[PDB]
This record gives sequence, structure tokens and C-alpha cells, in this order.
Amino acid sequence: AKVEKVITPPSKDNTLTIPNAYNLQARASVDWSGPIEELTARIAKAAHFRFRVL
Amino acid sequence: AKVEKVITPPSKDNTLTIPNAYNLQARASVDWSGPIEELTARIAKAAHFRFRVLGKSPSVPVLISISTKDESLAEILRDIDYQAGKKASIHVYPNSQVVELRYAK
Amino acid sequence: KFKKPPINNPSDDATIKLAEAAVSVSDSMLEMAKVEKVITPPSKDNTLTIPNAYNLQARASVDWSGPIEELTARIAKAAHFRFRVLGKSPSVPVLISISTKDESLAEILRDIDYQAGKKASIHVYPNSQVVELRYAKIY
Amino acid sequence: TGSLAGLQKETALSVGAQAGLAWRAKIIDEQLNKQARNLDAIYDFNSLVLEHNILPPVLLEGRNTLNLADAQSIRISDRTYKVAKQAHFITTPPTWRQYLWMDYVKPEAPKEIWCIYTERGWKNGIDQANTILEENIARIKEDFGGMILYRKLLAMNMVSPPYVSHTDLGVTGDGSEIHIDDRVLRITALPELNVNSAEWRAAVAK
Amino acid sequence: TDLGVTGDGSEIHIDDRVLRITALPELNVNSAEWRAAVAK
Amino acid sequence: KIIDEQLNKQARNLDAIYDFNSLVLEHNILPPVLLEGRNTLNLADAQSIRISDRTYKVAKQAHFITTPPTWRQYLW
Amino acid sequence: GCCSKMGGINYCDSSAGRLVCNNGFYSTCYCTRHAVMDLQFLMGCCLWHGGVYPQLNSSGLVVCNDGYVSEECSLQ
Amino acid sequence: GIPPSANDLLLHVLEGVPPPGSRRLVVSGGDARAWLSNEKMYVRTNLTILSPGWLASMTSADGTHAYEMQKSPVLLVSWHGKVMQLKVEGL
Amino acid sequence: GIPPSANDLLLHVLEGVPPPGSRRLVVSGGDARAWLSNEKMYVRTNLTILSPGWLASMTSADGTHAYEMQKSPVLLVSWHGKVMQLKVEGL
Amino acid sequence: KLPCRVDGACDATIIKMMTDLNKKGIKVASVGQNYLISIPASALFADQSPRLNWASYSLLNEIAAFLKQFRKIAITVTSYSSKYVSVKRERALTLARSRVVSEYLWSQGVDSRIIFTQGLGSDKPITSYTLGGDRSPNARVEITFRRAV
Repeated sequence: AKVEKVITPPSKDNTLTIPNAYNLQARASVDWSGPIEELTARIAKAAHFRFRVL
Repeated sequence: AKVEKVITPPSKDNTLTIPNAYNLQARASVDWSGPIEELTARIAKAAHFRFRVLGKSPSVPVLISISTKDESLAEILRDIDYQAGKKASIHVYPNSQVVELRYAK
Repeated sequence: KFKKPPINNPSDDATIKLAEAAVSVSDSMLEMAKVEKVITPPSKDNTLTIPNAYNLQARASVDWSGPIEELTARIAKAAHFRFRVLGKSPSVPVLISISTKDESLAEILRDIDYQAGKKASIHVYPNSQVVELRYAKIY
Repeated sequence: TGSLAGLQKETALSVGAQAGLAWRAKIIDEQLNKQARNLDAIYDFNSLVLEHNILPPVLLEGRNTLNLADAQSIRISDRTYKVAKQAHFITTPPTWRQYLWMDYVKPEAPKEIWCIYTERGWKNGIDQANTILEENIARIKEDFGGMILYRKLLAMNMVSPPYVSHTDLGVTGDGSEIHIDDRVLRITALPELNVNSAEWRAAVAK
Repeated sequence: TDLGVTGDGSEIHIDDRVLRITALPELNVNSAEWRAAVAK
Repeated sequence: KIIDEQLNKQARNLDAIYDFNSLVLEHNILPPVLLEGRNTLNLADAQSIRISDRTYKVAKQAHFITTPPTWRQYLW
Repeated sequence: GCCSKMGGINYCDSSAGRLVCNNGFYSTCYCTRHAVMDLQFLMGCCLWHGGVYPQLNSSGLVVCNDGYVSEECSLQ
Repeated sequence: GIPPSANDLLLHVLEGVPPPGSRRLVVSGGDARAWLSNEKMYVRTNLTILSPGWLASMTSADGTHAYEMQKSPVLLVSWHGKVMQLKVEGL
Repeated sequence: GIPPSANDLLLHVLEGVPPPGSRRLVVSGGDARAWLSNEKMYVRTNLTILSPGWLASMTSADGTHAYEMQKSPVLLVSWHGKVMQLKVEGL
Repeated sequence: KLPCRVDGACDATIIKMMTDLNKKGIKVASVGQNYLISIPASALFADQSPRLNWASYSLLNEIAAFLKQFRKIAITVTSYSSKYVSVKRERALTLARSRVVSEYLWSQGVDSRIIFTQGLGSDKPITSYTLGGDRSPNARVEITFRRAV
């Protein structure tokens, strides 16, 4: 990891793509070992947001 | 993972936004796996718009797959434009109510 | 004491499996009927061909699983109308299955005419008091 | 066997299984007979028949198909359609009794550890009868679903309809036997999938 | 390799893709193109 | 049996340690296995020797996969 | 006693694989084999291989279907 | 040479009909069915198979998966974000 | 080639005379007669045969039907809008 | 050789825990497959502070022992309080209370996949009688889940 970080310095962070807002500050403890879609749908349903798949 | 992942800023994201016309918020139910032009023409006819094509069809047609039960027509058009990729684009003009399918040169 | 309201008779796993098959058969039919209705919009209704009149408003509850002609003759005889047949009956019989409860004879005749499809047709003339069954010009 | 300090009949199943199978088959037949009209309403083969008394073909659908053929190469597909059975002339529509009815014949051809193994054979026979009924239900469900899929693909213009040609002869025969009106019906084009995707028609439901 | 609607009248596939890896990974022997890493 | 019980108690740490899923390449290709040696000497016979500073070898080659490997195929 | 301190067993719901008590509560007992069980410990050898290859051997060796030799089931 | 597309038995596995000439296998611990035809397993379930690896796969419209794979007496599945095991008998 | 028109034994079945060289079958549960000649049943009745399917059919002037079909130990008939079964013995 | 039930669970034990909790004063409700546990804030915390009493850990152990009897995927912990100074202080207080309660519940061995925590402050009261402080019946913590299969 140190060698890879030295060779390729990252330049962008996903805060721009995923910003924070109100009622995204509720908290969670999760232990999940499956596919991504069901977990993302449960997080969106707990955050009271609509869910879209492209 | 932080080092390896590359992203794009949302200012220059090349994805069609929601055109927020009144006729494009009607819900639909689509099950289709085939060419893009027939489905786009049917979406325009259901949304009471006109439909026009600029470009030429290739030898191998562009194939999309849309399977939704309750989704808006604008969201369906956005998913179609995302699934088309670099080969085709969909533009929506609401002042003169038309949709345009532009092929890649 | 803790209880929850639905406590019915005990069930059978055969009926459970039949219900699990029938639910998916039902929503497959629902989706396919929706697609066919969207593709082909109907424009005409058989109220013009089968109108209602007085003494067609006596009611009936019916469970019939046989040919069309005897049931249509019984409905016409109960409605005090003459019965007429045009065309020749095919060698493979036209089979219907009707299971209703407390609906009018005009509605029964309309349902029989709809289930007959492309093989037979039902017409009603109230001025002459005539129920006519005509076979299709096929074979 | 365990710790270091720890170191320092078959005919009952066979006679129970047949009786359990026959008893469960009889109970399944009674439960099938209690719901005769609902099954006739659900599996309505009669109203799916085409114009010239032709049974519709059976179509099978698969989605999101992947095949690892060997190393270094894979083949994937979006959707696949297959014609499992082909259309033909019929005289009678099918019914659910040819699919779901199980066979019942009364078996009249017959103690410290006898009872528990007889009970085990009884449970095995009940489980076997349940498995047989489940397979029959799956078979009739496939045969109905293919005929539904044929009508949906015909609505979306992906299959071709069958084509019927009829020849009308007059009064035929010799002086010892005559036939008044003879008609010979023959279907000439079987239904098939089309590969030209430009004629496919989409449906948007409001 | 991207194939469209392929098949005969009894069985069709809508969108076929055939993926094949052409060159396996291997070590290189030309030392002039190697890149060093210094971590401060 | 005792070793199997000890492996089952520490199950969730083993998936975090031997995370084969995070090393898979773009087209679901398992990465190859490389072996490294340092400061190598060989006395083939008398009057002649051969030495090397470092050596690299490919042990297993990359291939298509459908599922990632797990620690239960090695340690159970 | 499955439905203890309740009204007793009503029937086996095979869609969920569970018993139903005489109240409206589901029971904790299983009644089909196709029920959700949290199985973590399984017995037998040549696991995570093809299984035991069914040849009868002159020696006490146990071979799996993929050519691996299981030392645990092998007689010494 | 073009690789083969799929195996056509997976449509019948998706519908639930066993392939002809096969024999049944007993599956315990979850909702799955398995058959053995040509020294290969055919599995019908709606779970996600994790460890043993499969050769071919198809998916139905309602989320049912059909797998073609080699024979093995154990399967590793994920149920709702939790990893468990299914036991296969009759091999 | 032109398909054959009919079988001429069905006229004798309609009249009620058994075909020569045949043998009798016992029918219970309804008003029907059956004969077996060439591993085929010939049935004379005025009911409507629903389930097993027939190969050839003729009809008389008074409403009696004659059927040619394969052998089967059970017939499904409709009497007056009610579906019932007929038992065939002697096969 | 196969198990005959879910381990460490019994219907009589479930009924006994529900009866004991309802007799002592913790509200346990079940409609359909949804389960709700309602706890007054005075039995857990001090006077309007996010500090647990030392004697409430027995109650938390009893709630954990009841929660181990079921199979579940997600739990929701929601906190409600009363008006003291402003809305920010009571919202932060409810969030801290839910965080501490779910931290001890996750420290104990409940076999869930996700636990969600939120504190709504004083937005949703269940009783129009709002004269009390932390002794009010509308200052509470709620634990909701759905039994799986």
C-alpha cells in the first residue's frame, strides 16, 4: 500500500459525488456479507430517500 | 481502494438531467430488450411529444434492456441515455415539444 | 394472554403448493393482459348487438361446463324468447365454462358471446323476441 | 471414541413406505377432488386455443446468461428464447387431470424396535409422495406458462402465426360410396421466432 | 466481440458478447522501463 | 474437531485477513502468483559456481473466475 | 413441546418451513428440511472437494474426486 | 472457434422440471433443489452461491437462479447478508 | 398426398353393430358401448367426450356420436353441463 | 442429526419474558410480525443527561436476553424527549441516548445485521399531558424490529 501510494498519488475525493445533508446523520452499525443493492436500498430506506438503479 | 478509485466531478458529468416537464412525470411500466429507436419513439408517443433522429443506424443496432414496473418517463429516458453510452444521445426540447436521438459520428 | 386475530382451520401442503403455483399464474396473466390491452385498444362493445329489454331482467345463478347450444336454449326459454340457429355446428364442439351468481340474463348472454370468441355469435332482437346463435364461416 | 478416558429391522422401512405412499396419494387425490372448479378456472386450456383448433406452442425464456466455456474465454447473453414444443392440430383441449392426478392402488400384501422403523418408513413414503406432487405441479406450470409467453410474444410481434390452407372438393366418390362436401385442411407454416429486430413493437403502459 | 440478435427461427439470443483474454501477464526483461519508488 | 471449532470461532476475522475479493481484476480475472528469491548461490560442481542477486518466477497463471476463493478451501 | 404455554400446534406451514401454534404466533420449531438453518459445522471428509471417490482400496488411503488425498480419513 | 452459448437444460431447471434421465439429490438447510444428470449438479434456488464455483448460470424474471456446476457435498450461500452452508446428500 | 377421409367401421358403430373380429368391453357409469378391434376403442354414445381425445368422429341424424380413439381405462364426459367419469373394463 | 429448532430459543421462554416485562412496566407489543419495545427514560438515564445508571444494566441484560430469542435483520432504536432549553440540545441528547443504548445492545450478543439509531427530540408526542419532565410518559426510547421467517 505504501509503494502504490508513492507511485500513484490520488487527486480526487468522493465527497463531491456523495455530499452530506440533514437526516443523513442518523447512525448505524452494520455487519453485511452480501450483494450491494439490498444493503444500499436499506440504507436509503432508513435515510428516507428514494432509491434509483442505473 | 482510496488510491485506486477514480471519479468525476458532478459539474462535467455527461448524463441527461430531468427535463421536469408536466407531461413527463406520468408513471409507466416497461418490459423491453431490443433496439433503442422503437422504445424511444413509443416513450415520445406516450408522452405526447414529437420524435426525430439525426444520424444513421449502424450495421449492428444499439441494444438496451429496460425492465421497470413503476417509473417516470423522464427517469426511463435517463436510463436509456445512460445505457446507450457513447454511441447515441437523447435530447429533450420542451418549448417545442420534441425528443431527438443523435447518433455518434 | 397474547393472540393474533387470524386463526383459521389447519391447512394442507398440497393446497399450499397449488396456491403458490396459482398466484404466479395469475400475475403472469395480469402482465400479459396489460401488454395486450396496451398494444390493441378495443373500440366496439356488444351492447349494440345484444341490447336489453323487459323480461330479460329476470336473474339467474349458473354453473355450466358443456356446449353452448343447450345453455343458450335454456336461457331463451326462461326469457320467453324464440330460439334460432344459423350456420352448421362444427365437428369439434364449441365448449364454454360459465360460473356466475345472481346476474341478469343479458349479462349472461354477453359473457357467453365474449367467451365464444371467433366460433359463434349471439344476437338479440327484442321486437321479434328472438335470440339467434350463428356459427362462424370457417372450415 | 471421544476422549482418552473414554478409550480407557430393514424390512420395516420397506413395509411402511408403500403404505405411507398409498395413504398420502389417496389424501392428495381427495384434496384435488375438493377443488375441481377452481383448478378448471385457473388452468383454462380451452380459451387459449387458436382459430382452427390449433394448440399454441410452448416458449421458454432465459435472462442474464453466462457460460464459462473454459479458461481464457467466456460467453454471455442478455436474453434467450427457445421453442420447446410445436403447434399441432387437436380435437380436445387438455385438462389438469392428465397432469396432477396421482395413482392409488390399495396395497393388501403385508416388536421392540419395529415401531420406530415403521414410522420412519411412513415418513419416507409421505415425503416421496409430496415430491412427486411437486414435480407434477412444476410440469403443468411450465406447460401453461409457455402458452402464455407465446401470446405475449405474438402481441409484441416476435413470433409468426401459423398459416392454414384449405382445399374444398365437391361431390367426390365412386358409385358405391359418395362424400357430399369434402374439405382438406393443412397448416403450411409452423410458428417461429424472428431475427429481424427492426419490426419489433414495444409497449408502454400508462 | 459484440454480436446482435443471433440464432435461427427456433431459438434466438438477443445480445451476445464473447470475451477472450489475448495476452497473459508476464515479466519484462528490459530494465530501462522500470520505475523506482522513494517513500518520504 | 477442536481445530475446526477454533476456526469457526474466529470466522469473521479470517475473511477480513484473507480478502480474496478485493484483489480481483477488472474482467473478473484472478491475479497471477509470483515468487521471489534473494541472494542465490549454486555450487553445480567443483571449479565453477553461479550466483544471482534476485530471481522472480510465475507460479500460477491468470484465468477467468466466477467466484472468489475462500479460506475454508485451504484451512478446514 | 414446541408450542408450550400456548394452545398447541395448529399445522406445518411448508412455505416458511415452520410450525404454527393455536394462537397467531409462529413457532421456533422446524417441520421441513427446507427451512433456514444456520449450519456452520458439517461432518464428513473430502469436503471442499468433489467428495469421496467410491473405489474400494487395498490400502487405507482415501482419495477425493479431484485427485486430492485426505490425510485425516486415511488409515495410518 | 466461437465458444458455446449455454446449456439448454437450465431453462427446464429454471421452470423446475428435472432433466430427463437424472436422479434427485437431498438438500438440507435451506430452500434449494438439486439434480444430478451427467456427473454435474443442477441447482434451483434464489440464494447466492459463494464458495464452490459454478460453470454456467441463468436467471428468471422473478429472481430465481439456475446453476450448472461440478458435484460437491457442501454449498456456501448468503441468505440476507449472512453466510451459511447447505448440505447435499445422495451423491 | 390426400389424407384418408374416414373409417368405414363408424357407420356400423353408429348403427350399433359391432365390427367383425372385435371383442366387447364393459362400460360403467353411463349409457355407452365400447368395442376393441385393432388395439383401438370404438365408442357409441350420445355424451360429449372431453379429456382423452379421439382420432375420428361421426354423427347420426338423431344425435348419436361414434368415436375412434386409442385405448384408455377412463373416459371424461359431460352429461347436462356436469362433468363426470366412465369406467372401461376388459382391456 | 439435523437441528429441530432455532438454538437458544423457546416459545414458553418468549411468553415468560413478555409477561415479566409487561408486569414490571416495559411495554412489549406485537402486531403481525412487527415487534415494539417501549422504555421510559427515567428507568434508564439520569435527569436529562446521557449518562446511564449503574442499576439499569440488569434491565438492558433482560432486554438483550429477550432479543436473542428471535431471528432478525435490522433493528431500529429511536429516542424521544421533552422540551428543556431548545431543539438542538434535546436532539443531541436523544441522539446520544440512542447511541449509548445501541452500543450496549451491540456489545451484547444480539444476532442482527443492521442496527439504526435516531433521536427525534420532541417532535412526536404520544400524550397531550406534557407537565412532567423526564417523568413524562412521552419521553422514551423505542426498539422496533420485524421477525424474519
